[PDB]
Amino acid sequence: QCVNLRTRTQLPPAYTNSFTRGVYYPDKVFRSSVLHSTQDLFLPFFSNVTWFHNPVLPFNDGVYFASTEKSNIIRGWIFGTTLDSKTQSLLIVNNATNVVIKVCEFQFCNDPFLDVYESGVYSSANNCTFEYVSQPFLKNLREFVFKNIDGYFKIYSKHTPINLVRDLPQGFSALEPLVDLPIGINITRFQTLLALHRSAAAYYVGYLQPRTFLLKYNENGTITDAVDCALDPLSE
Amino acid sequence: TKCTLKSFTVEKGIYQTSNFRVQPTESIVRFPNITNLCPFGEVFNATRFASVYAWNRKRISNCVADYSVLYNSASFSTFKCYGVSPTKLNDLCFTNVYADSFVIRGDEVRQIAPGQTGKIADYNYKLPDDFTGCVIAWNSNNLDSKVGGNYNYRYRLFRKSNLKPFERDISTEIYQAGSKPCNGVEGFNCYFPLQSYGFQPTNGVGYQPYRVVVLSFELLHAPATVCGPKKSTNLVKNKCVNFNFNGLTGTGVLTESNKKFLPFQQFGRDIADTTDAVRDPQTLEILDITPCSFGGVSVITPGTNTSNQVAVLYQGVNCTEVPGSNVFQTRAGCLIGAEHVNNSYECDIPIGAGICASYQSI
Ligand SMILES: *[C@@H]1O[C@H](CO)[C@@H](O[C@@H]2O[C@H](CO)[C@@H](O)[C@H](O)[C@H]2NC(C)=O)[C@H](O)[C@H]1NC(C)=O
Ligand SMILES: *[C@@H]1O[C@H](CO)[C@@H](O[C@@H]2O[C@H](CO)[C@@H](O)[C@H](O)[C@H]2NC(C)=O)[C@H](O)[C@H]1NC(C)=O
Ligand SMILES: *[C@@H]1O[C@H](CO)[C@@H](O[C@@H]2O[C@H](CO)[C@@H](O)[C@H](O)[C@H]2NC(C)=O)[C@H](O)[C@H]1NC(C)=O
Ligand SMILES: *[C@@H]1O[C@H](CO)[C@@H](O[C@@H]2O[C@H](CO)[C@@H](O)[C@H](O)[C@H]2NC(C)=O)[C@H](O)[C@H]1NC(C)=O
Ligand SMILES: *[C@@H]1O[C@H](CO)[C@@H](O[C@@H]2O[C@H](CO)[C@@H](O)[C@H](O)[C@H]2NC(C)=O)[C@H](O)[C@H]1NC(C)=O
Ligand SMILES: *[C@@H]1O[C@H](CO)[C@@H](O)[C@H](O)[C@H]1NC(C)=O
Ligand SMILES: *[C@@H]1O[C@H](CO)[C@@H](O)[C@H](O)[C@H]1NC(C)=O
Ligand SMILES: *[C@@H]1O[C@H](CO)[C@@H](O)[C@H](O)[C@H]1NC(C)=O
Ligand SMILES: *[C@@H]1O[C@H](CO)[C@@H](O)[C@H](O)[C@H]1NC(C)=O
Ligand SMILES: *[C@@H]1O[C@H](CO)[C@@H](O)[C@H](O)[C@H]1NC(C)=O
Repeated sequence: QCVNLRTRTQLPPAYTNSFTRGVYYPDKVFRSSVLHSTQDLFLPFFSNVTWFHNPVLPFNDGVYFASTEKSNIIRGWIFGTTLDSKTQSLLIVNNATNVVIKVCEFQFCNDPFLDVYESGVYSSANNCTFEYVSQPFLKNLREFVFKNIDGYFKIYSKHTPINLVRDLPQGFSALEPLVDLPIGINITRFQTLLALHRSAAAYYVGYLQPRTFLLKYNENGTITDAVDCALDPLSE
Repeated sequence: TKCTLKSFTVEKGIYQTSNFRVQPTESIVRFPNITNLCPFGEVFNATRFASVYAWNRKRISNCVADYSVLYNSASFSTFKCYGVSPTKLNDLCFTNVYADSFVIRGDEVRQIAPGQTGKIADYNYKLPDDFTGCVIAWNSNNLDSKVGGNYNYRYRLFRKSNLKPFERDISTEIYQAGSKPCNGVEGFNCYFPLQSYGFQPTNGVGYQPYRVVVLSFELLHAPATVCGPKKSTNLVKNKCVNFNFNGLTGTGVLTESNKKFLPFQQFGRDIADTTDAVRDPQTLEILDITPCSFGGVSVITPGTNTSNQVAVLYQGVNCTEVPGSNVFQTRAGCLIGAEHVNNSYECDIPIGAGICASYQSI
């Protein structure tokens, strides 16, 4: 029941400033009131983050995803390499009741969409291997970080109530780990899922690079500030 | 002291001889609650099984399974494990398991074996010679066999070639033994490849129905799935023991701590990467780790030329873990063999923290 649209989803490819967003907890170790220097894959400070206002995009090492969501229009994500039955495809969906994660050789239509009046973006689902159900993830800022290392899919998340008009706030907020998946896939491209009524969405995307950061832990073990060590010389 | 100085005489003073440390008493292991058991009740206690050439295949992964309880059951006629022994199977594990279940005759129970040949072993089910896993068979005459004949069960009898390992074929094509083609109807040279079992309640052992389930394992590079459950002894505090909290091992003494772990951490370290607190996977409370006490020992002597009685000082050790005279506790440690007086004289043999000793007794 998947039909291609007539009008093109030619969202404007704007650019904007990353500022100091996209810092997550590197591990599960408690530290109190200490400065710790760690090297990992992060989003560089004051980088160029792409603004969309839904083509296939490369995955690279990791992905930082952000959305100034109003009324929960985004619904899911699709991950894979060939995006057909030839290779395992990861599908993540968040409907009202719960969240569903599947690893199957789906046959996706060229213009997937969730439909409203459950899933009709794939013609068929065969040879299923992994399934998972959990609580729902979701004027709100939703930030997610997706990483894939040695057969492990790490998803970090954060929700923030914001009231600023247009751009990403000038502030700091660490991302806490959300889910880990022990599944071996070699994802290279991804997509976004929209549940639109048959009768124009904005988000922000950035890529991660390896570098070293200096992190500050307060007394209660929460990350409060960070320093990029490859920037203006003062940072070094 | 004489041995360390390598001499038969000793002058007055304090000397450092050896060291001292507390020895751990016992061991403990802590692991999270055992849950999400693999559902074998629908497999080994299933009402009905499939045909031999249409064996039911089940995929097992992402749960917990204990093989000791299954092995201990006496309801299984044959329990033959080839790759590993059933005892050590509960420790090692694999990234996926395949269960092949069917019903055969009691005389064909040994057909399902590595390097085995036969009608069933070549037309219905085939195993590799290097097969690793286990086979469990049990009689079901009172259940599978019927007084009117268990003709529902079927087996493959005719096929041009054999079967590959882990291959299932349910084709019902009319077998052509001879060269005469058949138009879908069996003739002189054509027979049905499939024949029905003839089980009865009274048929004898060997002709009785037998349910057989074969478990095989595979280790693809994917993260490890189901393993045997891990036992968890209780925890003891205020005693120098060694611990294995969820794969984090170390010695020390465990106490109650008031640190507040944010709801996703597991353990904490202070600086220079030394663990200080842990969270027990069952009670979900923060503990504290302190290294077991140690320190050097020293001997205070007035000289071999004068006497032969000495005093002993344990450095930086509380007077609670000493292992026959009065015992004194000082800011420098604990001291045995000397008497504490209220006077104050000139210092003879320095001890530390503002006190020292001399010979009078010591
Ligand atoms: C949202 O998705 C969940 C996940 O599939 C749905 O919950 C399941 O719905 C099916 C269909 O009746 C049931 O068979 C399952 O038992 C349900 N799972 C659970 C855990 O209850 C849910 O119905 C979906 N809701 C909407 C509005 O689409
Ligand atoms: C259908 O799924 C099976 C298993 O889920 C896949 O079989 C695997 O194939 C790879 C290819 O080399 C082997 O390395 C594995 O050992 C096989 N078994 C596993 C992963 O359990 C099969 O490839 C899948 N088919 C398609 C078209 O994706
Ligand atoms: C860190 O944890 C401490 C300990 O609870 C928090 O301090 C309490 O904060 C509440 C609300 O701000 C006060 O009502 C209590 O009186 C505080 N108690 C103490 C002992 O300080 C603190 O707020 C937490 N956060 C930070 C940034 O320190
Ligand atoms: C593991 O299971 C035990 C057994 O139920 C849990 O212990 C119970 O914890 C609740 C919560 O305080 C108490 O009300 C019960 O009295 C406890 N019973 C027993 C027998 O210990 C324990 O909390 C579980 N641990 C988990 C789920 O991490
Ligand atoms: C050696 O250990 C004992 C036992 O813990 C210590 O005595 C404790 O001292 C503190 C501080 O005054 C009290 O709060 C405790 O109640 C005492 N415990 C007992 C059982 O009496 C003693 O202080 C330790 N030695 C040193 C030098 O601190
Ligand atoms: C991103 O790069 C474009 C040119 O490629 C530039 O005009 C824009 O200012 C940049 N955005 C930043 C640095 O935030
Ligand atoms: C993904 O593809 C690469 C080659 O493109 C291969 O080396 C790797 O093993 C694949 N990933 C998995 C999980 O098989
Ligand atoms: C089958 O049921 C019997 C009867 O309680 C029980 O002893 C046995 O453990 C069960 N086996 C499985 C696999 O559930
Ligand atoms: C102690 O040494 C002095 C001088 O060498 C000596 O006169 C005295 O006898 C010694 N005391 C003994 C051997 O008990
Ligand atoms: C003298 O020493 C004894 C034991 O060494 C002690 O109990 C007492 O408090 C000290 N002071 C006085 C005034 O007795």
